[PDB]
Amino acid sequence: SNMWVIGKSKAQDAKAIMVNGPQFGWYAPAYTYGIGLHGAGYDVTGNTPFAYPGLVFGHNGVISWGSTAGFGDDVDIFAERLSAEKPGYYLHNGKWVKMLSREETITVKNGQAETFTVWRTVHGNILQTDQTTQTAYAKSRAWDGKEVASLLAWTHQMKAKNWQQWTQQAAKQALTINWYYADVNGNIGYVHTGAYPDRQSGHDPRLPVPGTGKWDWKGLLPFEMNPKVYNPQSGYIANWNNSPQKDYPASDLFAFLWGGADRVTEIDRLLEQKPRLTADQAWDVIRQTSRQDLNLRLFLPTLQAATSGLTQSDPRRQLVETLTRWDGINLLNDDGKTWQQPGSAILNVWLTSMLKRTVVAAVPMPFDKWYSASGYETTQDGPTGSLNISVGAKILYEAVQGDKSPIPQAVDLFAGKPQQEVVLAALEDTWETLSKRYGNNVSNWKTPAMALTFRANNFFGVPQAAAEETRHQAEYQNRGTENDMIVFSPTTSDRPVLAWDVVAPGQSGFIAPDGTVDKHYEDQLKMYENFGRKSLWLTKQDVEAHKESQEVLHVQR
Amino acid sequence: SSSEIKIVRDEYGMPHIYANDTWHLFYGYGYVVAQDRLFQMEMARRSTQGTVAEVLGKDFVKFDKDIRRNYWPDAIRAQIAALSPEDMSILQGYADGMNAWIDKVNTNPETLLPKQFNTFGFTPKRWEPFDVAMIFVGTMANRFSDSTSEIDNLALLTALKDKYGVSQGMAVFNQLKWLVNPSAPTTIAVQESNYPLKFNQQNSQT
Ligand SMILES: O=C(O)Cc1ccc([N+](=O)[O-])cc1
Ligand SMILES: [Ca+2]
Repeated sequence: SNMWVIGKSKAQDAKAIMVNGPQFGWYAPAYTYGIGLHGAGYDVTGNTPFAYPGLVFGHNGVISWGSTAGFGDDVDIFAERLSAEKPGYYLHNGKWVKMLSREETITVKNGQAETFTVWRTVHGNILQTDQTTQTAYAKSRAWDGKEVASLLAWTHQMKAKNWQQWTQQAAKQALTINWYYADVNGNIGYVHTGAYPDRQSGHDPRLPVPGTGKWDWKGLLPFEMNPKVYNPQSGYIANWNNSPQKDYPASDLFAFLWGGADRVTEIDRLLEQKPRLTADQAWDVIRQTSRQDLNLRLFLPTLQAATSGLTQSDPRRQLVETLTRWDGINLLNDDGKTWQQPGSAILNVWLTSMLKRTVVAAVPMPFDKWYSASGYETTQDGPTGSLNISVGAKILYEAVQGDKSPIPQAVDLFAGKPQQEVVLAALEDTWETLSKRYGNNVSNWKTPAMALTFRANNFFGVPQAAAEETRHQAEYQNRGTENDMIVFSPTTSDRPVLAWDVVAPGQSGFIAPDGTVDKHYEDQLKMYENFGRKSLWLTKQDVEAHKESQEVLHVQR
Repeated sequence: SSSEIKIVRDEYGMPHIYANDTWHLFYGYGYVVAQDRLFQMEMARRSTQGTVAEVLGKDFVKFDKDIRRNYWPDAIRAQIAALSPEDMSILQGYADGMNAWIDKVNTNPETLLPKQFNTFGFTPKRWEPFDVAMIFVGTMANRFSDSTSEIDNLALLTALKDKYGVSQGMAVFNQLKWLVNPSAPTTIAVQESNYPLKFNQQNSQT
């Protein structure tokens, strides 16, 4: 999910511009739901996932807000000590405490029902147990007990009119989420929200801790510790799920790292390129980042140094020269199915080979399979989410930086060989694989583009639409599930705010019993593909001016 | 009027709600959602509570067990019971609004029932506040704020310890899964602030 917020000192023809591209995958009907709420203290417009009571993306005419996933570490596992005799108990602070437990029956259509039990300790629900060691693992979330309050903080924040009121509600949102702020006066802000544990000294948050008492969290850290900035010296706030701040630790997931190679640099380069940006230029960053290969920037210097002493007829070098002419923007050919330049296919095959020769080789099976993906893996339907730089590739980037990397190289991933020898061997593998399929003339290589599927199954793998409701888009775009832009104090209008969004396939998912599809079932689908957008209305006059229908209800509680 | 809810739709079908108190406002919201996205909302509701196998069968039993093992429903109900009347109105209004449209749908199915209910063979039921809260808990807290791989990290660490020995296995672990990397690009520049805490990276808890 990415976000760029541009303040007073970087905005051209406006005081503040917010562009948000939450990335949840692509679905039919649409992941988010458009909604305007006018009354009881509320005056808002925007769209929100699953029609939440609170709007994750929108504005109320004075301030605007948006989110990206935080990925802080707010979950630790507690190894509980069980007893072979006295089962259902666990040792905690010198006594044998009884577990909470509940029985559940799963009714099954055309099957027999199944019942099982769920167990919970003071640290949380039990994930798994090891009868052999008499250990049970409890997953403990820092936000446990604050789920409903987080839903409400996302609702009440829609009434804030300034930074002070807005941060009051940010302090109640307990999930690890980045929150962003913009206002009519051009102020901008960011808060890495959520509840983080106050851990005992010596607790390494990447691994389990004994649940017997001594490792218990002390409480939760205060909101003053949450990374946050207001009106940054730079003039802008950019995020693509990268680190909030210097020295902030990331989720404990083995596949997730915040390192020197990070995709947010792609957004930074575009925002630093121009002294000021207009709304049209802020929106255009969605189209460039959507199409940008993320590995070229990282490994092009390494490839260039390695092939520098090679002759012009050496195919390894020809591969590097094709990459050197490329800006890394992928564009479809006229056929709607192949890319115009073979760069991504080259990097893919190179990187797979380099990982297999370095990171993969230093890790015992079966953990070596966690570090072999190049980050280009997809299927015929295309990626299910955003494209990123793979873990293996972030680890290999640190290794190719040498003593310029802050990470001690405990094992030499190049195993005694000079880097360039390993780079050239991988490049020979690449040439062998690709030339065999496409031939020797690199200029006529037509390599397969990634496509984009709006799935009929939601993100759990459950049907939310019939299989025929699936929609196909020829160009994969590394961009939000929806995009929304808010422009505050436009010099080009008399309106104090202007906002747009795009919720594809459409606002409605309704299909009548006779098979007649609603009028707003797919009217946003082509707009999405061409980077278009529709206006969001907020004032009464604008709503009335664009009304297509009206319904009045009279109800009393 | 205090009893009036006015719903205006724009040229893209987007609903705007005009109402005078909280309960009427969220009732309107609920009502248009039930008009636009009823089947999607009903499958989300089953997805987040683990009741998919009741309408879709045996392929979803492990899914439903996994969903139910990952939360504690009484803890959610207790949080709902402690809300003040104003906050409770948001959730209760929303479910009431959905219910009003589901009542008309279950009364007039020949023209109002979403086709997919006929296709999958079942009909919509009524919502309560608990169901509204569970849409957000399931697809946002329970799924997007719940990541850990601590157990698998420990299995990797143990395997590196066997390969490279005890002190060396730990330093390779720190090479593959560092705690922090000072060169990571950050949304907040170092001139503004840095995070004050420092953590153990030795697995000192064993
Ligand atoms: O980016 C992700 O991987 C998941 C995600 C996307 C957006 C978001 N949000 O609060 O907008 C939260 C989680
Ligand atoms: Ca942890």
